[PDB]
Amino acid sequence: ERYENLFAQLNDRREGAFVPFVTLGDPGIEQSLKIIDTLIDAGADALELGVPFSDPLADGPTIQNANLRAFAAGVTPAQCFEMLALIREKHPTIPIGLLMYANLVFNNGIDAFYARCEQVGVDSVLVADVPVEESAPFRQAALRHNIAPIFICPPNADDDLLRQVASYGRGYTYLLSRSGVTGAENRGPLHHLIEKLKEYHAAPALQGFGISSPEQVSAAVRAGAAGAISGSAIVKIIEKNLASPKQMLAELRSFVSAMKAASR
Amino acid sequence: ERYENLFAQLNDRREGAFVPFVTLGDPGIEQSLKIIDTLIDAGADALELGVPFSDPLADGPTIQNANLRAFAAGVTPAQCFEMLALIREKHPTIPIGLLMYANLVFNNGIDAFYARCEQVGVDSVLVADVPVEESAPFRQAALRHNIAPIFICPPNADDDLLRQVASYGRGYTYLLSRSGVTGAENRGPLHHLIEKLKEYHAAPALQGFGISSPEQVSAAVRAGAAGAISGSAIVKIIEKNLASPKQMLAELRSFVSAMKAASR
Amino acid sequence: TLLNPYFGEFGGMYVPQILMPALNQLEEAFVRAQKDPEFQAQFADLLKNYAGRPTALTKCQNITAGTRTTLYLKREDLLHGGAHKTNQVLGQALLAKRMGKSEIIAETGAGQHGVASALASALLGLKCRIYMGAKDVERQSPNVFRMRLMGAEVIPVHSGSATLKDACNEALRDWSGSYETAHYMLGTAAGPHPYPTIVREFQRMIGEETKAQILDKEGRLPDAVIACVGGGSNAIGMFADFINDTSVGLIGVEPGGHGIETGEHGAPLKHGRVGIYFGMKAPMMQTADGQIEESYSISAGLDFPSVGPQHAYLNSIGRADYVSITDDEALEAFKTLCRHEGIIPALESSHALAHALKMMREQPEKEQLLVVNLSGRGDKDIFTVHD
Amino acid sequence: TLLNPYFGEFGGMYVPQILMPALNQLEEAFVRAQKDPEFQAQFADLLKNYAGRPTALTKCQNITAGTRTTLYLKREDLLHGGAHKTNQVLGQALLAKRMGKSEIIAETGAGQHGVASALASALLGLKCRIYMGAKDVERQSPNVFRMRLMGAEVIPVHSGSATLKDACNEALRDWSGSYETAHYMLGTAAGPHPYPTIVREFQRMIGEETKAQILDKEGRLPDAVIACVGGGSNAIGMFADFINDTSVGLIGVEPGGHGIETGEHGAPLKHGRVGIYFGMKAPMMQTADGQIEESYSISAGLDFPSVGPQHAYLNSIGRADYVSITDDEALEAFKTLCRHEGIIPALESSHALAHALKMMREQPEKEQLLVVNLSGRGDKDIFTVHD
Ligand SMILES: O=P(O)(O)/C=C/CCSc1ccccc1O
Ligand SMILES: O=P(O)(O)/C=C/CCSc1ccccc1O
Ligand SMILES: *Cc1c(COP(=O)(O)O)cnc(C)c1O
Ligand SMILES: *Cc1c(COP(=O)(O)O)cnc(C)c1O
Ligand code: NA
Ligand code: NA
Repeated sequence: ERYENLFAQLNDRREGAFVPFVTLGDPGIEQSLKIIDTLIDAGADALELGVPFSDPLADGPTIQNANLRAFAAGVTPAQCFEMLALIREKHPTIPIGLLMYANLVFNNGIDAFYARCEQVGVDSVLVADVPVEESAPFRQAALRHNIAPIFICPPNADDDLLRQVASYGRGYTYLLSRSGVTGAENRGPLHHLIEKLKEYHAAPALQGFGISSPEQVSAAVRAGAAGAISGSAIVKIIEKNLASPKQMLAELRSFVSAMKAASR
Repeated sequence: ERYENLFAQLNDRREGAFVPFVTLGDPGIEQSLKIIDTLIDAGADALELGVPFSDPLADGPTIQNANLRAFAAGVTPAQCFEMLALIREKHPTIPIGLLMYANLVFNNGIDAFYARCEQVGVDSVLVADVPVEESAPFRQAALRHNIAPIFICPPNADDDLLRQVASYGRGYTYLLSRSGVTGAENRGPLHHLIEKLKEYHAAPALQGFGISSPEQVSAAVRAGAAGAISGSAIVKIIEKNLASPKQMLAELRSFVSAMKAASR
Repeated sequence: TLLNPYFGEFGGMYVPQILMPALNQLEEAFVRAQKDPEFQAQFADLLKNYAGRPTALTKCQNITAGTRTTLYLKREDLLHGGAHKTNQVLGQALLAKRMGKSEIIAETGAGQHGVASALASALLGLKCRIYMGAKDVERQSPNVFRMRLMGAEVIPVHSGSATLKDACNEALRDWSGSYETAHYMLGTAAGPHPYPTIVREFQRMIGEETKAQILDKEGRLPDAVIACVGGGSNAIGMFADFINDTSVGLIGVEPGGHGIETGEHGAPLKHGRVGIYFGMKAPMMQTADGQIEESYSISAGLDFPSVGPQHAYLNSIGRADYVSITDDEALEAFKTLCRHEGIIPALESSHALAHALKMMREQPEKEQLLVVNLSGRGDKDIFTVHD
Repeated sequence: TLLNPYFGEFGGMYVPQILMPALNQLEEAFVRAQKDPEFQAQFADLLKNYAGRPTALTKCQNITAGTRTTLYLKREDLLHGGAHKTNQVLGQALLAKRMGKSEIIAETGAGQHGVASALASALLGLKCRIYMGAKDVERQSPNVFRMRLMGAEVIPVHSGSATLKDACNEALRDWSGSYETAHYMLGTAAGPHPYPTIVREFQRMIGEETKAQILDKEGRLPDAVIACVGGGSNAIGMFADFINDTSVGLIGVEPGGHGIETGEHGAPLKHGRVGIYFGMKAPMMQTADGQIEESYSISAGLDFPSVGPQHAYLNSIGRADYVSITDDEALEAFKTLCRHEGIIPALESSHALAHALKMMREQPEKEQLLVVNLSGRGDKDIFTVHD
């Protein structure tokens, strides 16, 4: 119950969660493991980790290039799970969530995918291209292996959607702050959804999409959200420093520390 | 009555006519005047002279190139009539027939064309692309200016055609020895047409198309034809010797003399 | 002959004596075929199930916006082969067959008549021989390969200016000694009789279909019908059925090239001089010496050095009006139809559309029911306009 | 949803949550339009007078000589635009309009779907945005200029393999934030529901017309109907009306490229693996890791990395049979139709013809009434076959 304890701990501290995102193996297996440890060391409360996919159709240019860079290093899904096993052996308590595209979980059988997640220590799985209308098999397999099935609550969500997300989801509710794809390029009033999700005893909301400044995470928390996820702002730093790994890490720490502080 | 006297003279000699053909101005005005005098000096009984035309559609490759060579020297119709005026001032008795395409006679008015022919001394005019069915204006204008309107008697000629050709034509009846266009390339039994034309009091037949060897002119005469016209065999000699004008003339004489002898 | 070789002062049968029997044979087989229900039903079958007949009549709404003009387009661009030329060849191929002939000879410039002749001959088991001026063979590679791919023999003509004029010559030369087993499939409503009459009668569908179609869609005949005139086929095919309807105006559009004033055009009927060539007495691109000249236009298909005799005749009596349209004018009409109607028109047809656009734009408050014959498709011209 | 998103095990609605309302909206506007006589009459009008409907059914006599096979061809090559794709887009454009939408987004590979989307949008006053993998933009210059000439915005996609796969991605990315004012005009009978159902219903004319047509011409339904399958649109459009006629065999032909055995093909339904991508659960060109792969074929248009869900379903129950045809096999069918019938077929369609030729050639004494869907024109492929 990694997310459960994390949120209870953060609540007692009257604090929000800061959850950075990166593509596993970007720009290399080793630099990525190093990037991930720096992320945690600078104050990350949890992690959202994507495994490289050929067609990331819910991602903008930054994350697209994150998958391309990973692909260029030859990072395969098998390698990702090996990386995840090690990250867990290194960090016992931090919630580990995976950003997944559908073919990758269905490829070797949906059930076998969630069993691998368990074996490795993954805490949750968000399948980016499976709406709640199609979640049944994924949801069921996740629960069967003690994996929290993450659902996306969009800004155009109706009440039936809110009620579905709140009953099926575990770990955290992914609250979109915008329409469109991932990108720190376009900046995202979510109070109503936040209150309604609370009413239905949904999983603590985590705002995602567009979150690039500490100001943004303080506002998410102020609006009632349990925390915020930031990906492109994070990955942009990796892109910015491909020729200087040491500066990458140094810059990664600076942003994450400034971002974590904004939730306190 | 140039053709009239020529044929009466040749009949008394129990001889056939040899009529060479060339394009005026091929390969140049001066060489052409020289070629024409050599033609006559070697024994030509008459001449068939074509004025350069852009689209000689009744002529094969040899004569086509004859028109191209003339065109390259800038030989215009006006220049041709000037050449013809001089050829006549040089030779008083030889029959001069023109090979013509329709646009060239109609261009400045059909009537004005036949008046120019008279003024210059032309004896006849064969308009290559005007059948008897369309000859009326040309026929009428020719007669009006004492020019013999030449008609083509084809091998597929029916009796009505034979009867038309014999009543309208003057000077000589152009007897085709073949289907197709002009060319010494394809060699051409005309006895029936020859006898029928004789019966209708047609103009003395002159066999044309394919005539390239002395053997051919002796046979035309033997079949009852009054003579033979040869063009491509003649023009081929000009083509063969463009780099040696003196040899051209020398060769022109040799062939014409050998050809004329075959009619005697 | 059975029919009149002339239309007033124009037409005739100016071919060497050797070919007269071939024209008389052709004429007689045409008259017989025309009265033969079996032929008619066979031609109608090929036209419908193989070519795509009947073609649509498309109301261009967007294009005429802001004006009191209604414009329809005869969709000849949707025929098999992409041009109206397909109607003509099918009938002539059946004619060749009726005659016991199994060989076809064809002249072509832009390669559209050659492609058409080639597909018709392939379909009906005829041996096809096609002549093309060398300069056009070098210029029209895709059409040459299409032709060759459809079984046709392509033969480059290097004589003269190595273009249409010269290809036509070669075909008649060939025919002068092969007429006994081969038929000459002339490409337009010009040349010696019976050809202008035959091509017309075999292109009549166009205007015949436009009548019933507009009568159904508007319950009225058009105020005018417009068509480009390279040789005259697509235009007379449209005009034909409307000739006796005196209220319908007939508009032939000749290519203006860079401008009449520059001498770089293809408008003989209006800016040429009457002459005798290609078995015909008609207006012509000619020099002052009566040497045959070339026709210029941004569109290769509108480069026939003369025009049909009937057009020169309809113009003479005032039945039809002939105007011209420049390269730029055709470019603009072409551009506009693509953008507002989603139809890429042949640059040939574009000249016709360009005039309709002029009529509209110039008198926008005038109520006008116009039909433009879109004789062909413009996929051909994408590169040319692009450069 | 109002309709079943699946065909057995295949189909579904695998798009991010943000796009679900757009698919529900689309589905409902489709069901309403389908029951709307005003829509039906409007779609029918565009189809008839603007596109050329109905298309001919051509009996290919020469080609089947020496055998007991009768072969007809659905002349979709004579539709406006040169391909069956034109039917689909017109209806979807009217759908976008019914929805209050005035913006169109379109994915394209060989450029045929883009040209089609572009002409439909020009005609109906919609703003068209088209995505094309950069490698296809460099490869498909004539289609890009055509598209641009018809007012469409062409946008090169450099992500991934810079081809169809990636263009499709970009379109859904765009749509995820523009759905409120723009409609996604998907190019085939695949993708997320309601698309496979909509494209089919909007491609039904083909088989519906083939029925009445063959019933008139032969007084019998065909023994089998054959069609190429790149994405599945032209094939299902043919198949659709014959599905309940159990005596008629349905034959889908997938591209074999250099040979299945070489792995260089585009035959996922038969030699691929079921996966979830592009808002769909269906057979796919995939790696052993489930990374999406490319589809290969001499014909650019048959390179959609997957296949339609209904086809994967018709195959599953045995209703329809799917075979494949190599590059050389398609080259030969292409060559043969040109030479014997005078019709240049798209290299896409040629795969379908190639299978009909096989059926014939292999069992020449077997009595067979065959109909091949000639989904498109081959003028496009003249250069490719030439090299
Ligand atoms: O780059 P951002 O800060 O706009 C968003 C990052 C979240 C990455 S997780 C995620 C969530 C939904 C669909 C695709 C994804 O990759
Ligand atoms: O080259 P030939 O000997 O076969 C024939 C020559 C005669 C030239 S006169 C002539 C006669 C009829 C049509 C065109 C002509 O040029
Ligand atoms: C062949 C061609 C022409 C020239 O036409 P005529 O009708 O013979 O004047 C005109 N338009 C198109 C599309 C052509 O292909
Ligand atoms: C567009 C295209 C295809 C691919 O087709 P689907 O029907 O969507 O499989 C096939 N044929 C032609 C001619 C095409 O242009
Ligand atoms: Na002309
Ligand atoms: Na496919």
